[PDB]
Amino acid sequence: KTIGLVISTLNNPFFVTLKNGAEEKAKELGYKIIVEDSQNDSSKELSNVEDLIQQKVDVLLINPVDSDAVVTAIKEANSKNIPVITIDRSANGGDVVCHIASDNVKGGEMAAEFIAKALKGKGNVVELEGIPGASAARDRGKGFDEAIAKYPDIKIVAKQAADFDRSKGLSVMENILQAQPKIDAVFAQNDEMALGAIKAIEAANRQGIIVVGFDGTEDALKAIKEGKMAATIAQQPALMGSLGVEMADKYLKGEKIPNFIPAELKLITKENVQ
Ligand SMILES: O[C@@H]1[C@H](O)[C@H](O)CO[C@H]1O
Repeated sequence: KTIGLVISTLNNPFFVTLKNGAEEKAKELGYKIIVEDSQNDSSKELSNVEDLIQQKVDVLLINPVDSDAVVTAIKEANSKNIPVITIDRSANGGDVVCHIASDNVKGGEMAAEFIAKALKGKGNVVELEGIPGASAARDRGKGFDEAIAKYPDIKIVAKQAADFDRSKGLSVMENILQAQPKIDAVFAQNDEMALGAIKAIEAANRQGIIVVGFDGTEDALKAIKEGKMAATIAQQPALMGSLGVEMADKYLKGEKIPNFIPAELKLITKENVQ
């Protein structure tokens, strides 16, 4: 028996960890696993899924590139009676037997609360959004807005997408720095964007700025120890991958499973890094 793992991109350390979590548990339970990289492209994702259907995989674990666009691939999986579990990001359609992810609205709230307290409830905040087609991104923005709105002297002065990517985080932060001489904090919706923003800030010789990421990647934790990043909202990618395989196993054994499993989040600062 064989599991198909379709991941949005392997250019993000977060997803490399998720991949490794799935692989470790698959060995443990005696499953083969085929991991395929969608390269943030819904077309590559569909071709990846079709390859896996043709290899006769017994279950499909998918981390969608886009909430709507993924439904075609899921509905092809459905037609061939291959069970689908979504991981980290939700699908807006098709039959999905389980979804495993963080409470990303709560994660955005956590980031906002930290920033608002750290800034004594006053200042200019920049938000670097992730891929808009990812539930994770949308949810973090919603939670962040909901929490920061309670602090009227905090103004979100720029809100721009940087596609969960380090390079785009740099370039976007460059532009924002040029357009905004007063920035007191930055929330990036993932660590890769946060690291890119840091590079832009250090390049511009800005001081000065409390940078908060999302994920708890090794590079982020190192940035925090070095004092380049103030905090991150740590996720459990390896556990998400592990649970995905676990629930696949149970489902394949004829057992009913919950249809949603939340993965816990933890705020990480210098005080508790590591
Ligand atoms: O949860 C994940 C991670 O934050 C990753 O860095 C980007 O994609 C999101 O869905």
